[PDB]
Amino acid sequence: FQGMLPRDERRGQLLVVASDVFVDRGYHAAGMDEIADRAGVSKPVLYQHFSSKLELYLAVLHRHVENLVSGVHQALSTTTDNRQRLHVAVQAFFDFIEHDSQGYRLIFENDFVTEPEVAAQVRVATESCIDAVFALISADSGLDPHRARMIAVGLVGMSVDCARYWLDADKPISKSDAVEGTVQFAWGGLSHVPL
Amino acid sequence: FQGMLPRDERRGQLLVVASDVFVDRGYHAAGMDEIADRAGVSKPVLYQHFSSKLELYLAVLHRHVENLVSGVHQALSTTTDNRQRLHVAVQAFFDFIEHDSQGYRLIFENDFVTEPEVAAQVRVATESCIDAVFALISADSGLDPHRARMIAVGLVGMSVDCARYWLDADKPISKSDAVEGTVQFAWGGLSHVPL
Ligand SMILES: [Cl-]
Ligand SMILES: [Cl-]
Ligand SMILES: [Cl-]
Ligand SMILES: [Cl-]
Repeated sequence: FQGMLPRDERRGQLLVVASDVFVDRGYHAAGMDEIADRAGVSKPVLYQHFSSKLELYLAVLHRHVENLVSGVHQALSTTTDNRQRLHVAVQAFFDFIEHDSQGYRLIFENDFVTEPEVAAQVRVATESCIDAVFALISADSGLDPHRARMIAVGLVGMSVDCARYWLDADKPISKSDAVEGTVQFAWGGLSHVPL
Repeated sequence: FQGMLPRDERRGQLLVVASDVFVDRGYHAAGMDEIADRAGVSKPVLYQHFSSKLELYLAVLHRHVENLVSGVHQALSTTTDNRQRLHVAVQAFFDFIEHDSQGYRLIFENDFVTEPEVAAQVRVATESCIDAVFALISADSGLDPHRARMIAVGLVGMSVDCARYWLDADKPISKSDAVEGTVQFAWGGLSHVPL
């Protein structure tokens, strides 16, 4: 099947450059001329790969979303020892936001409100993570769907909030401490906070 | 002291009417003429109490914020048995969002972005709840300030997220079940979800 054929190496390089420009300028100020300039490709070659600035922006957003979502899903498939996969998944999330700073900004601090499809892509990806957690909670607990879904939302939201606090506070503790603190709270709740 | 003198009964009635109009119309479409009309007061009497539509909007927002924030603080002073005050506080929050629907919309679904002071009033009130939780976690645990603050953000955020999910899903379970589910997850974490 053609979906297994080698990835377009030039496409990947163009997305990295486009991500730099979109994050630096914002969507409206960013231009295909600057992206072509910085990619070292002619503007017609850039247009052969991406017929519009919007298609390129959505491709950049998707590359960052897929990086995070695949990392979270892969974490959840490592083990069915829930305490352990909770750490692998929270770790994957902190690893993403620390490593892929442009991705963090594009997903969690998106200001391109003029295009509803951008906010929708963020919601559908967020819902993919909540759905993955909901599927595990439903399967591994006696909670009925309504209760499992509320806890899945609480768990994902609590995780996002701890991480955003840590990153927005300029990393006041190590990433390993921030991940472990978030995991211990998610697993044991207030009842297991050190006394 | 003059701060203990009786409340202005007409002021309170005007705020209830103003809240109806602001929620129904949005800030920009709302007018002092409609508020005066519905309050059964003359427009000069309305202006004797509130010199501008913005002052009236901020007074409406504050009345709703104070309702929630005082309810949360009072819940936290009822008992130092943390498992119990966690329920009293989460209950106070669900009671507010269910009873004070206009307050829920004005605080959690605010669309008046043209006035930065509106978003700031919501943030400073949110921070008052996080600060109250942080003060308890710091005092009742061995967590240092950075770790206590991250957990306080996670706890408040998780609570807001469970409640917003419940309300946005048209209350698929009873408020008592939604409160208890949120409290049990906050207290015991994933480790104590029914098996
Ligand atoms: Cl490709
Ligand atoms: Cl960046
Ligand atoms: Cl008064
Ligand atoms: Cl309402």
